[PDB]
Amino acid sequence: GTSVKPIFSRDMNEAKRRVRELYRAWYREVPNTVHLFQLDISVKQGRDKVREMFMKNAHVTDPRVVDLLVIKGKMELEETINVWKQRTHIMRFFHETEAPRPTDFLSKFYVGHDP
Amino acid sequence: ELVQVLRRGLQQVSGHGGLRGYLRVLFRANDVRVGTLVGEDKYGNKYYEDNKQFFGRHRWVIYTTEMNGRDTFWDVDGSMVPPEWHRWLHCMTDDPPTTKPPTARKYIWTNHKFNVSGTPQQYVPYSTTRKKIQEWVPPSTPYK
Amino acid sequence: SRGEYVVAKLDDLVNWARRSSLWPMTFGLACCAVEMMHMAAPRYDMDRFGVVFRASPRQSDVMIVAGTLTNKMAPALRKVYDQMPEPRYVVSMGSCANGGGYYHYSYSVVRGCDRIVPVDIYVPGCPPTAEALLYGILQLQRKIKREKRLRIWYRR
Amino acid sequence: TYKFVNMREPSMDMKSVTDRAAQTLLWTELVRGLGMTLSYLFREPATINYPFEKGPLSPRFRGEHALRRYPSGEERCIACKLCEAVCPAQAITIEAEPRADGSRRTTRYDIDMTKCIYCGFCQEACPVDAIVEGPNFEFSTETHEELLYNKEKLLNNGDKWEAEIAANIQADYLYR
Amino acid sequence: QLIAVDEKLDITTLTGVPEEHIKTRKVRIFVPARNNMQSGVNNTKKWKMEFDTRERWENPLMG
Amino acid sequence: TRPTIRPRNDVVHKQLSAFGQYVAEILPKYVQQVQVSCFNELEIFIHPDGVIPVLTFLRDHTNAQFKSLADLTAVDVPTRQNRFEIVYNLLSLRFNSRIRVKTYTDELTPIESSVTVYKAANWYEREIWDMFGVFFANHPDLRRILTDYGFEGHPFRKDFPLSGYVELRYDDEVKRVVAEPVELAQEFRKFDLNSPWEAFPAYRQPPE
Amino acid sequence: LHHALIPHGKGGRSSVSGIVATVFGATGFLGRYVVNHLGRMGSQVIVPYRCEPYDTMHLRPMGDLGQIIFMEWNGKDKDSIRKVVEHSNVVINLVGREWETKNFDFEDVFVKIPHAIAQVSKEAGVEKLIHISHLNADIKSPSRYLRSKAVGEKEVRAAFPEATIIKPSDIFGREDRFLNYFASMRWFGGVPLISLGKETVKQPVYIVDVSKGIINAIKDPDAKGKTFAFVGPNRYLLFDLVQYIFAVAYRPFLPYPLPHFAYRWVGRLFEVSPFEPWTTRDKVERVHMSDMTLPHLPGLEDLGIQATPLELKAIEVLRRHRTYRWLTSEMEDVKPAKTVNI
Amino acid sequence: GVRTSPTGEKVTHTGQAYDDGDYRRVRFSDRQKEVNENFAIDLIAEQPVSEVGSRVISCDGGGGALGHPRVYINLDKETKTGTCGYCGLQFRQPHH
Ligand SMILES: CCCCCCCCCCCCCCCCC[C@@H](O)O[C@H](CO[C@H](O)CCCCCCCCCCCCCCC)COP(=O)(O)OCC[N+](C)(C)C
Ligand SMILES: CCCCCCCC/C=C\CCCCCCCC(=O)O[C@H](COC(=O)CCCCCCC/C=C/CCCCCCCC)COP(=O)(O)OCCN
Ligand SMILES: NC(=O)C1=CN([C@@H]2O[C@H](COP(=O)(O)OP(=O)(O)OC[C@H]3O[C@@H](n4cnc5c(N)ncnc54)[C@H](OP(=O)(O)O)[C@@H]3O)[C@@H](O)[C@H]2O)C=CC1
Ligand SMILES: C=C(C)[C@H]1Cc2c(ccc3c2O[C@@H]2COc4cc(OC)c(OC)cc4[C@@H]2C3=O)O1
Ligand code: SF4
Ligand code: SF4
Ligand code: SF4
Ligand SMILES: [Zn+2]
Repeated sequence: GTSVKPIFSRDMNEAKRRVRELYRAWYREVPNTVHLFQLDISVKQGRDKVREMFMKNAHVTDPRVVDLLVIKGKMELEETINVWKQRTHIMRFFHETEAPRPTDFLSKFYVGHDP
Repeated sequence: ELVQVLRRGLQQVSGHGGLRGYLRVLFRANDVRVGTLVGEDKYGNKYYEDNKQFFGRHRWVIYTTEMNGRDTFWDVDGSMVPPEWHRWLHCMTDDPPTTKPPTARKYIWTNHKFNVSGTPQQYVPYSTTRKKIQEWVPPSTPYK
Repeated sequence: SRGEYVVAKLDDLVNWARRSSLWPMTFGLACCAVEMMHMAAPRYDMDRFGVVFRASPRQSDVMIVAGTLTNKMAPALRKVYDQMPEPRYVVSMGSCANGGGYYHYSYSVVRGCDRIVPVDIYVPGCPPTAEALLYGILQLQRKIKREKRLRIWYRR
Repeated sequence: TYKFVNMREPSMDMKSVTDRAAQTLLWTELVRGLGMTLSYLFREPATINYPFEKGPLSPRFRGEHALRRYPSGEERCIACKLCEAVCPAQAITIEAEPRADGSRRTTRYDIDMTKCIYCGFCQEACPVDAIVEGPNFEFSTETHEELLYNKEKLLNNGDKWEAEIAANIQADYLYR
Repeated sequence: QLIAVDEKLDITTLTGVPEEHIKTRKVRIFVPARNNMQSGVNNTKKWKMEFDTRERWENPLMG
Repeated sequence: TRPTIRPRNDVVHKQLSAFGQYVAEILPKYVQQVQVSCFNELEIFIHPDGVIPVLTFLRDHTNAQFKSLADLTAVDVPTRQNRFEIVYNLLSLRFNSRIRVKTYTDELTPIESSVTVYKAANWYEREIWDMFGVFFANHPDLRRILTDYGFEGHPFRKDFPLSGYVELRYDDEVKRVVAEPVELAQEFRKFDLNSPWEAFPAYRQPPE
Repeated sequence: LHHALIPHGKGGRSSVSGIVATVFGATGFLGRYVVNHLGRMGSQVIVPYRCEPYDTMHLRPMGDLGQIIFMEWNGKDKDSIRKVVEHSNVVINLVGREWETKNFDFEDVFVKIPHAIAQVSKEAGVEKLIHISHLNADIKSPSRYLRSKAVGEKEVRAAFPEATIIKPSDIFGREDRFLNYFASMRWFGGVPLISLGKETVKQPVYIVDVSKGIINAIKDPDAKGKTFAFVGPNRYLLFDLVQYIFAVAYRPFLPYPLPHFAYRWVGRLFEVSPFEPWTTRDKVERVHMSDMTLPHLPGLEDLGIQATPLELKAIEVLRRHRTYRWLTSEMEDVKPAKTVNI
Repeated sequence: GVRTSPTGEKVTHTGQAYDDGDYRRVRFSDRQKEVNENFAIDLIAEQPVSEVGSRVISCDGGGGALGHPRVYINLDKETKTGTCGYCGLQFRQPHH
């Protein structure tokens, strides 16, 4: 029951199919992105980052949430392909000027009060 | 006629105190008009009017060549005008400070300062409040 | 020394030419640009100081940031700043450009354009009047007068 | 109640046709435009000789902020914080404590001039005419830090501009 | 058409909040206490959600 | 009651009430509520499934003729199970009138795009999607319109913080503009202004 | 720690790191990166400059409001050094010129100025001093640059016993002289190399690695009196290095041997330029001298830095040196050069 | 009522002067420190106490609408003087 209306997919199988299609499109786009934006990363780095972004949301079990995630990923792909994005936008995925924040207890205790 | 305009030009060069004063005003303000001296400044600026000029060109100041410490023969700016002549010059009032002096207070600056930005006299912001948390001072004597 | 006198005179001549011929990029972001227009209008007539607008960043000496700089716009401002040949100057005009102003606490506003580019003159106001912007421009001219590149080079 | 801006029909008579042919071939309206520009060439320009000549202003003009005093030299501000509450840009920062003589006075009074929108709401809100927007507008700085005003800077502005500020207030307070 | 989703509602991956501000945060859900300086009770009618207090420090300039 | 109080207009109030009754009778399938505000504004609260029929009726009916879409927006009310309130404002030139149509949705439920009914909606629906995250089905080209490229989250939502989560600055080492977690030199100061004494008795709620 | 100097915040732009640093030589290649890394964390940075203030403009956006303070200084004046190090707990020295000017020889910039800085900062109570010398610093080296570096290193150690001395080797970066210098040679036609560059081994180090190493050495309590050597992860023969540089830039590589005396004569001819020389005799000596191996000194991995290989950062320096035809070529297309490691 | 700290820095009306070990003093080197020289506490301490022949006096700071809100000061205590909470002026009844 729970009486919900879908966006595109009726169960997780169709949602997974759409996820795979979007992943294929991003995988094909990465080399062109590296060429056009004149990025100093490799194609391997770009595809690894695409996989990491996809795996960030691997725990989702709602087909509607997956449909919205695919819609957002398609929005980002359309944005990248048309060059609406600049090199700064593409490089924002890699956080190159962010100092690594530690995760163990002792370093956090040393730096400050935040957990 | 044209000849009367030329005569106006010659009386304009004659009216600035000779050829060298004419050249001084031309190279100092890029203007050679003659107006009635409304007044002078305690810093040397002179203030003139000419009510026959259109609104905007009917009041002007010939700045001093020597402000507080700096040479202002070429380097002048609008911040050198003191507040009373500032009120008259920007047409906030019709009455000059000579005929309508401002009210006297003992905390008002007796010496106007110009824009001191980019100069060792510039303003540097800082916190004006005192310390909030006081730390414990350990005793100066050994504990054993 | 004769060499020091020569470099001082050449320094003055170059400084004089640059201050006299300041070409700002035709570039406006928001409300402040309107007052910029009023600086070019008959009443003030910036052209009489040798100050003429030119659209191309390659033919520009000064960038006037006249308006809010949002996050979406910051890369473009940085890009057209980088395409200015040197020497180049930046005049920050208005509260928005100076520090964010009315939109300082926004998710989409850069809190001051000096985070993106180096700024020479900060013109306060919201908007600054055309007269205040003209005062800032003449202050930039005075600052250019004080530069001594040749004297510094000779001393090296 | 409306009028038409482009609903007029051209006359078809031979005289009208010949006049339009003369307009087309001999460029009469273009000479009209040339005449208009030539007319403007011989007018007096509306330019003013800045900085020698200034633009007109009003007693209500909003400029650089200043903190004022009573004629005794005592500060007017009592740290009610109404200016800090009303400020739409949150440009005012205030800290207060009892003075050594028990007076209610500020220990911190900052205005961030790069946050300020120069609306004048604070001088409306002030119940003792302590904070004002003075007449000055020529205070461009070379660094951002010079535009972060503390209490000393604002008290200095008041001391420097009191003569004109009081005369401006006298000319406008009956409209307030 | 209805698809009968069975799972608990979860929108974290769509909100765009960084994960640090999703996992390490604690919210308080409460009806605010009446201000003891006054007798009006109109500020004690609705429920409030507010986050835990984090570090505040002093700006080196201007304090 | 004369000089400082806004005057009333009962004729327009009656006309709008009658027309609201008219609309409700014609479309019982979707119309849930009809209201006439005290300053003579007519609002029709409908079911989401009736977005396209209702508007179409209101655009094409001879007695309606609201051929112009003045505005379309969303309001976020977190306490409601359906978070978002979709508001259409329509103007009729033939009858010199205005109408408001309201519906509701939540985060995961699409609304039918009304570009077919009104061409003006395109950018309005894009803006609602960008600011609130409400998806519109069968939209010709749905993408962000106001926010920066790659911006995560929806700013107009009540939960989103006023200054957001990231800021921008130019970094010389990478020679480009970078996005970093927001740090503020001065925190926005939250004011508590609400008076503890009730202002308007006419709106008092039952004590539950 | 003097409560005002207690670290606060999340280590960002508006935070307080507890560092107050005076960076001599901040208007150079390494100085901009050092000031950027200091201002990222919210440090108070004092920049002494003798150049035209225009030339410091690029350092203005590196800090928050009030976090970067610019002050005029004179290298021959010790009252000026006192003025600029009075309130700092860290002093970093990056002063150095590749060529010798009329008013400053190598011994002035590498012995007198570093010693004066060390003496005055020790007198003023500065807690930490970081000095930069070269990896190849030596008392009897053929280059007077390196002889002066070694003498100044000893002088600094004598004037500030707890100073951290860092010895990098051929920093490469966008503004780096080293990658650019080889790139510059293409205009002439042929690349002149002594012995065809088959008798020289280089171990270049990335600029960001050196800046991070300096920053970490500041925050390291046990790096006080230590001496570090900052070197890259790979060693190359000069011939292979220049060939790789020309392959990344997509320029035709035409190397030819040039005898030592001819190259010295060319350097002397280029030395008479009143402006920045294209090359000098000292530069010719330093280019064709193999990088030393100092396994007994702590390295970047002792400061927590993983050295960046040149293969990963060469394109960001050399894409500017390409023509329009090859401007969009990817990074992994150039077949990394041959390393002579052990 | 200006006075310098042992470091040579002027002390403001607020009383804040940077401590000897405070690095922030570096912001004033090669520049100056803004200090307002007219101390209000000292200037109000010079005004003469006004003697009035009534138990309750009124103060509005002078200037009518240009002063402060009008307040009424009780003058029954003879061990002290009535002080305006807005302007700082002092009032007393003729005593002894
Ligand atoms: C054969 C020739 C080859 C070379 C040709 C080059 C062109 C010849 C040089 C022409 C020079 C003319 C420019 C100098 C004019 C100066 C104008 C003067 O008014 O400037 C004053 C100051 O003068 C400058 O400080 C010095 C200018 C000249 C310096 C020396 C010039 C020496 C020229 C030598 C030529 C060498 C050529 C080398 C290449 C062969 C200050 O004015 P300023 O403050 O702005 O005014 C502001 C506006 N106000 C006044 C209304 C407020
Ligand atoms: C007995 C036998 C004699 C032989 C015959 C002699 C008599 C000839 C009579 C006709 C002569 C006419 C000559 C003019 C040629 C051009 C006329 C023309 O038709 O051009 C216009 C357009 O020409 C222009 O108006 C030019 C536009 C740009 C104007 C720029 C500045 C205007 C000129 C300023 C003054 C010119 C001064 C010139 C003389 C300088 C001295 C050397 C047509 O364009 P439209 O109006 O759009 O209509 C056509 C399509 N429907
Ligand atoms: N490959 C490399 O880059 C290596 C560098 N090093 C050392 O690291 C340090 C940084 O090098 P790098 O950034 O490349 O050097 P740069 O030439 O880029 O910059 C040197 C800085 O020192 C200043 N300076 C030079 N001479 C004087 C002087 N006589 N008086 C005052 N200031 C002066 C310069 O100021 P101004 O802007 O006024 O000229 C400049 O800011 C140097 O000491 C260098 O010897 C060591 C090993 C390798
Ligand atoms: C060139 C002259 C004589 C005037 C006109 C002018 C400027 C400077 C800048 C601009 C400009 O006009 C263009 C076109 O019209 C607007 C209208 C704008 O808003 C009304 C606006 O705000 C950013 C910007 C612009 C352009 C703009 O940047 O000086
Ligand atoms: S500073 Fe004021 S006038 Fe200028 S762009 Fe911003 S809001 Fe508009
Ligand atoms: S003028 Fe307006 S923005 Fe500025 S301080 Fe006053 S109230 Fe705030
Ligand atoms: S300036 Fe006026 S409004 Fe602001 S705190 Fe002082 S008395 Fe109150
Ligand atoms: Zn009083």
